[PDB]
Amino acid sequence: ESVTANIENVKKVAHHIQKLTSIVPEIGIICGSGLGKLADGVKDKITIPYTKIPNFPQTSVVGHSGNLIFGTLSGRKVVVMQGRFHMYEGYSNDTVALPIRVMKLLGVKILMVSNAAGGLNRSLKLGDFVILKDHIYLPGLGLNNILVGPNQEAFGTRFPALSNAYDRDLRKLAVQVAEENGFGNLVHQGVYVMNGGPCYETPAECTMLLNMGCDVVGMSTIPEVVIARHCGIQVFAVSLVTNISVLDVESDLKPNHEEVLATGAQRAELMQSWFEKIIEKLPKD
Amino acid sequence: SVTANIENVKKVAHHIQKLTSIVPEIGIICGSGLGKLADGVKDKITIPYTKIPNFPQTSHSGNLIFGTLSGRKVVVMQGRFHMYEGYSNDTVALPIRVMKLLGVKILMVSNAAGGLNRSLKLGDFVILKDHIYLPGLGLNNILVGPNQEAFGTRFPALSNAYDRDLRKLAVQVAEENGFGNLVHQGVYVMNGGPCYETPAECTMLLNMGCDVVGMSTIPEVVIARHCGIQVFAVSLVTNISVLDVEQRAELMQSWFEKIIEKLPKD
Amino acid sequence: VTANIENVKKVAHHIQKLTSIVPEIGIICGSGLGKLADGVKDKITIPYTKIPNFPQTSHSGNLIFGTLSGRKVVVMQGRFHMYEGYSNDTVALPIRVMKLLGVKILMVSNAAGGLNRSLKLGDFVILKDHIYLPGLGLNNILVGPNQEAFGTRFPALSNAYDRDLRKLAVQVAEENGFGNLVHQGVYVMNGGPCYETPAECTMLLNMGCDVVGMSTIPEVVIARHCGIQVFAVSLVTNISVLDVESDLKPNHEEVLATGAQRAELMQSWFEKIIEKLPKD
Ligand SMILES: Nc1[nH]c(=O)[nH]c(=O)c1Br
Ligand SMILES: Nc1[nH]c(=O)[nH]c(=O)c1Br
Ligand SMILES: Nc1[nH]c(=O)[nH]c(=O)c1Br
Repeated sequence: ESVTANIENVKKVAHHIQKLTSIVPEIGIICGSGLGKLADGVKDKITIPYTKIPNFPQTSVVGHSGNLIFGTLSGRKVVVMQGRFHMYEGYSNDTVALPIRVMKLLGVKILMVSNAAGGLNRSLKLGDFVILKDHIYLPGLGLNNILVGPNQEAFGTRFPALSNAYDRDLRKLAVQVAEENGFGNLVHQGVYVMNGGPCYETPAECTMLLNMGCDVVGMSTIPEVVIARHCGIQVFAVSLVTNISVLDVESDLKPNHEEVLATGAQRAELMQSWFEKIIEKLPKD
Repeated sequence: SVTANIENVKKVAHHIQKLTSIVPEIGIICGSGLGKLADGVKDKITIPYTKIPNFPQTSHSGNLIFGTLSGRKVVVMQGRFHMYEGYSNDTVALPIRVMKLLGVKILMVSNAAGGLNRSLKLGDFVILKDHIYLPGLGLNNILVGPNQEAFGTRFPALSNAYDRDLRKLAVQVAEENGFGNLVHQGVYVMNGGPCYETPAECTMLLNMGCDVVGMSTIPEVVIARHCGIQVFAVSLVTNISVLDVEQRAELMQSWFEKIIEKLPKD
Repeated sequence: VTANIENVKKVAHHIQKLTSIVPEIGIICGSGLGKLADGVKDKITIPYTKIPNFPQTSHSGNLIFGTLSGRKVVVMQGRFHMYEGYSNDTVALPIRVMKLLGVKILMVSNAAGGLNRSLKLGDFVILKDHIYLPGLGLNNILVGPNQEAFGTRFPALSNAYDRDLRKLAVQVAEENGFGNLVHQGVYVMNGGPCYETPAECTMLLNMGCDVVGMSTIPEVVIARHCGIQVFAVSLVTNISVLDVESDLKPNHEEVLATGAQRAELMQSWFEKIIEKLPKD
């Protein structure tokens, strides 16, 4: 489980970070599919490798450590997480939760996140943006909920509600910004379902998930969202449709990570612009 | 914690049998309204979990309460062990297996649940007639691990898990006492928890054929059926699930008491 | 013991010192395949107990090497089901060893409940797809660091049940007079060890599932991950009870009996399939 995401450990990490930077983030951004360039474009940044933060969880992309990036974006103070902790990697609940709880103590009020997802809904097109308006946490309904274990009262309640988990005001703003900027047609809202992974979904699985009312399927994000809502951080989440789910076994169509990465790199520029323009218009401030 | 094997369970049961002469035939786990019941058991002996070696401990320390209720010898279990708290399979199972060794023939369980079925109202009683054990189908079944053969078989059937005869009687008792309009029978689905269910989740669960949702009870029911204890269980509907993002306690304890009065006795 | 390239090579090498047979087909005995090892000619039998670091399972399991239908095979007698408490690495290691040993095709049988209302006791349901409930729910056998010598981080499962093998299996059945017994269907894994409730069966049927069992999928995922072609068949050992009022119920002794009844046929079917596999 590594180090417990309790108030004492989370404070020690926040304080270490606060010695490394004077940027107090209002907005946290977890870089997923399509956000690689956003991460790169933060103004007046300070980059802190995970390896330099005692008790911060460790992750790499082929040996290269993840980073926390502080600075501004559209004139608002941000922390960007470049490097995520996916459960199919075997990370514990505490490992995944600790960074989100650190954001809470640093001052984050709003969390923005992207991911790659397979398009289940038959109206979706490759490269579409699907704003999350709800989710189905399959691991969580099992006994693999990120909050399973003693509750950390300092951060939230034993039985958190997930009613308005995907803040309806942030969703309205995101849609407006897309419409205003000419790409409203690329933007949908939908139900995201988590497959613990790391296998792509079989056609029978995709058919089942579609019939359950799911619009997109992915392997990430929900656990971070749950920790965020648990501690009162407002959440905005987007899936980039990186492949269209195959519903028939007798198809030679096949999911592959290469094409998922490619759709991500191709949409990165537009996704960056969307996020920067949302941020410019975020409520208050 | 300690493996819920026959030796560890025998140890605990044998200890309790030195503290009470009461051989319980009915076991009761009050989840929803109340406690109380326990309200009312006579000639009672109260045993803190903390005074029972190798017994699981709460995280108000729980109690086993022995005595007579509606003329029958009972053990009431006050203080539950839920999987969302992080308890192990063995921890959750041990208390139920201890009941088996003490003489328990019938387990009666109450809980609070969210109403999925759109015909349900706040305060309705939903007798479980079946369940969907999501964690169990997903490789988190309380029986995963070596089978404890002294207690039951490797692949238990869950046919008549919620004894149909006990359900008929419970319905008869409710109807005789004028609250039969509050009683439904339904399928309970376990959400591992501890998050409440999203509207998308609730919609899927309803469409899976589920009537109520909760985070408990099924693990205990599985262990009870595995060792041949008959089960009766009821959900109190304590909220109505939202499907789109866009003193009842006292009636229940009274119902349980009146059922026990009419239970068969060997 | 991690199912990584180092540990798996060590096991494979030990095995290679005990047999010169380089298997091209690996077979996992489940329901109906009890007799299969007996047909194996020029066989050597290697108890799991005699293989350092190979996982161990109860009257010790065996690896049987030899010739079946003119082809080199390794038969696995004794499996590792997740409801017994086995680890991901424990289940995956034997499959990865098969791969290092030269296996190109895995054939597997299992017992399953018949969800599809047209199924009959003793029918054969060739798997053409699956629903891995434990895998959707974060208990996927591949969870953890990906072992790159074996395969990719995100394996696809689109033709997991090799269609061509499926076509041959059906052809063999039809030409041998038991085509009426054979179906193709979707298998759903229940992590187990409980039989499914009536409400659970109804839900699974409505999910598009034809049969339900507690095995096989984890091994299939590992095989596919390392590029082994898979053929898998469920024997319908009991008809799922969907009606909570019903008197019918699954009985494990009847399940065993049904599987054993079909053993001779299942054997013949597998042998005749292997006989017709394209060789070069
Ligand atoms: N990027 C994708 N594509 C897919 O088909 N299923 C998934 O879980 C992810 Br992540
Ligand atoms: N009491 C409730 N209400 C609900 O909507 N969901 C639950 O899991 C429980 Br417990
Ligand atoms: N043999 C069976 N029968 C059934 O109804 N469910 C199962 O999971 C297995 Br294995």
